[PDB]
Amino acid sequence: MDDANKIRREEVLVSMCDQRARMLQDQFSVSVNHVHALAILVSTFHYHKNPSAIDQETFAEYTARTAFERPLLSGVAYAEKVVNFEREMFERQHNWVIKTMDRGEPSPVRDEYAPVIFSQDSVSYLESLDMMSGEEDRENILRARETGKAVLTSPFRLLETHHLGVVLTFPVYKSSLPENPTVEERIAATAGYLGGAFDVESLVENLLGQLAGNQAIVVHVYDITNASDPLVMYGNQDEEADRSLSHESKLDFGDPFRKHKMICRYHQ
Amino acid sequence: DDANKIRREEVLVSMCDQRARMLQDQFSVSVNHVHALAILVSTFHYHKNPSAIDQETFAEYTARTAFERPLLSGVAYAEKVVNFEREMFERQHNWVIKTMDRGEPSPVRDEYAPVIFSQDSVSYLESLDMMSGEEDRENILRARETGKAVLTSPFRLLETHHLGVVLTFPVYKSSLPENPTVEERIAATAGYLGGAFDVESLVENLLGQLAGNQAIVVHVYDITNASDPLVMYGNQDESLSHESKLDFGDPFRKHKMICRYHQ
Ligand SMILES: C[C@@H](CO)CCNc1ncnc2nc[nH]c12
Ligand SMILES: C[C@@H](CO)CCNc1ncnc2nc[nH]c12
Repeated sequence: MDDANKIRREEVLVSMCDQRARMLQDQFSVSVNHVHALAILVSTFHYHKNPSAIDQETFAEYTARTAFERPLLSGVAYAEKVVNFEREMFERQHNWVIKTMDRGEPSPVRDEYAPVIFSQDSVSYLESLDMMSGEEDRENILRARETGKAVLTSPFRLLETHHLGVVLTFPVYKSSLPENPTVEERIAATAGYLGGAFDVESLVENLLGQLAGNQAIVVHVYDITNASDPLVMYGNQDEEADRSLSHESKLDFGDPFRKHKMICRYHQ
Repeated sequence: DDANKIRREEVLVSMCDQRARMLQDQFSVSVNHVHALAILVSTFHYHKNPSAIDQETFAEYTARTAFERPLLSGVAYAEKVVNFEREMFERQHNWVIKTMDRGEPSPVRDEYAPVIFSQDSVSYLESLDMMSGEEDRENILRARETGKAVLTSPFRLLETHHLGVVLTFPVYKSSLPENPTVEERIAATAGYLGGAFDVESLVENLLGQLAGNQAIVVHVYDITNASDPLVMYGNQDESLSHESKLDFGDPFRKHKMICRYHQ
């Protein structure tokens, strides 16, 4: 009840929330950095090396053995850019058809596609799926290749698991990319897309659930890219929580196109 | 005195702790990225047959990922070569295994750790037997016997003579058993992936540009032997200090940061 004890109660909330935000941000940053390395791996060992050192078996092995490097990711995969003019050739070479993500059916005719050719076994169900056949993934692919940098989706329910998460995508370019490229040049030089699923629902719960004092606190994370349309990224927004006091902790997941925040309250 | 003294202490603690965290974190990021490179050499050079990694490819990949390893001046891969294999090895590589101190052809040794892949920043390592330097040799043995990353004491690095510490990870053959004994680890050793933490230059770059640097004296000590602390960073000087914690990830070594005001 005490007013002095209430001041310390807020102090503890601030400290607990800020620490959890720092942990989330750092672990995401670590994962993004190692995804960047994998993009460079595909460029160096698949494209530049004659012949390629990377087949599906090799990609699976290397990503499984390095899974610890990418803590908030459920899996990574590499999608190759395929223009329609090339599709029949691509399918014949690979001995499979490009499929849609919603039903795993043969893709209808599209101007281009992003079929997954390499996958971590944890996301093996992505193999042959056109990652341009989901809207979140399509928008990410385009912004990745146009900006040259890592990009994040809005929160959505991921394939197979239906877990609420976000996808991270990095562009991979051909050696023909000019120095100081225009966006038009980036697009022309695009080889493909190295992506990873941040399974927020499962893996952030796992992270937070092991911390001392977790039962005392309610943690929510929001995508606030659009001020007037905040989107839940993590948490049950409306569970029994202490309505009188909250704290907002800063989060920066590294994509200037997106904005995020964490909000913590006590249970009772 | 006196309220101002309290504030002065609180500033020192904050300054020192922040510098310590920054250094530990950058070290940790580098170690993790070096572990990934050890895994890459294993996957591409040993698990694939024929090998699908070479000097050109290693140099390209390490150059492009240099940003991932902030306190490291360079990385290289040294392969385990036992004496009976030396003739075949030298014929395959078209060069002789050389000593670190003079670059002379190595006298006969039971085994050697010649650098076969190198980042171009440490190109001078190529063909050098990393067992011909005592700090590197001890590191190599402990890396292979423990199965984990290891650090040297502070010592002066090749070429630059900068004071630094070497990080080594073991790379094993697929014949390594599960829950191996140390004898099994040695027998299954393929090589050693290492790099030099150039403390003198790169930690100075990290800490020296920070606001308030002119007001404090910062040291980092290797305190593995409490009775013989060894300077890793700072001057050779021997009231109000503060000790900030550091953990660079090798249980065999211990370190600490000490900060003091000038006056
Ligand atoms: C391979 C890359 C290409 O940028 C996207 C990964 N995208 C995804 N990865 C895993 N699960 C998903 N569920 C929906 N999208 C997903
Ligand atoms: C390739 C690895 C094998 O453990 C050692 C790196 N060791 C070193 N790397 C760079 N400079 C050095 N100066 C002295 N030793 C050095």
